[PDB]
Amino acid sequence: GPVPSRARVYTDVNTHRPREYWDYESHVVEWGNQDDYQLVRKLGRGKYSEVFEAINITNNEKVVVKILKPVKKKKIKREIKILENLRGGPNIITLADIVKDPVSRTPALVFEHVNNTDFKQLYQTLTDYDIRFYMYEILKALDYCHSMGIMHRDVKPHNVMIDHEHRKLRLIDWGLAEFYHPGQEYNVRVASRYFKGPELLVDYQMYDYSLDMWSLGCMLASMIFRKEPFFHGHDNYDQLVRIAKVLGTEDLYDYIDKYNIELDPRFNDILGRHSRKRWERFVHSENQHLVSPEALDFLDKLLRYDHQSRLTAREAMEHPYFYTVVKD
Ligand SMILES: Cc1cc(O)c2c(c1)C(=O)c1cc(O)cc(O)c1C2=O
Repeated sequence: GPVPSRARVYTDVNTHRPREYWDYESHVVEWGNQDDYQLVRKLGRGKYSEVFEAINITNNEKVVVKILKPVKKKKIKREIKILENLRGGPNIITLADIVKDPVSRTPALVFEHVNNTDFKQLYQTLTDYDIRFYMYEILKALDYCHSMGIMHRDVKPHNVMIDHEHRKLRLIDWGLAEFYHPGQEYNVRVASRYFKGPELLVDYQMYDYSLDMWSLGCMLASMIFRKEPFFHGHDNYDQLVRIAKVLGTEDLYDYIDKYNIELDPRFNDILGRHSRKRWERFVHSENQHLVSPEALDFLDKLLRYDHQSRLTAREAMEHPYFYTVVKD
């Protein structure tokens, strides 16, 4: 059966912690007062929640209220415990309160207000500098959560809220996030298609923080090449094909061979044989101002099949691509 894997960083951060930290099932929700929040405008609805702009009438402050759909008790407390564990971390959305919505009969999570513009709204028109700036901002969030024993598992532009006026970013929607426990098998049905890492797509369950670094790489590629999304699969199978047309099939074989796993036989008729491409082939007159050798080397080091060989968040922050970004 499959060869086991472990994160190369923050491997044992949870094993050491008190039960209370990661055992979200035992978490006791502290409830605030639902009457403090008045919904103003519905902003979105997803599989797991409806999202509102609201106002907190105890301070007159705008907030964002997320009213959870019924799903699995356990998922609610997981997201809650994660948010409280991460609260105050860099670029992590701040859970301000948790109230019981009297209509839905479910928890409503109250977040700090963020401008109603996701990253996908502007990330195809940022300058080279701004891409590097915002990527470093994302990396701060991801190294923070990974250092706290947590993988986001749904990194994508919709989950990065950007207030470009204020050059401020928050990583949101922690409802798929999970505690990393060495040796634990996880559900591969996480992340959105275009951002799923190869480990998800080959059903390798013993994955870790590095899943998020694949997702980040897909964001990077789509920004610097101005191609949204960068790996544009029609489904989860073609999604792997799309990656193999860039990263080549021999390295895909080397990856699954290293972990002693087998592709779905469904790939026999669709995968073909593909050489690894040089990143230069995605450069053209319209995106060349966004591409530099550093950008390409950084991207190359994120988009690796072998989740063990991807830059970690902290390594990525060390990369020369960020030398041009002014650090606070
Ligand atoms: C259209 C839209 C606008 C938003 O401001 C948010 C969201 C969606 C959203 O899904 C969201 C999820 C979350 O877990 C925290 C948030 O602050 C949010 C949001 O803030």
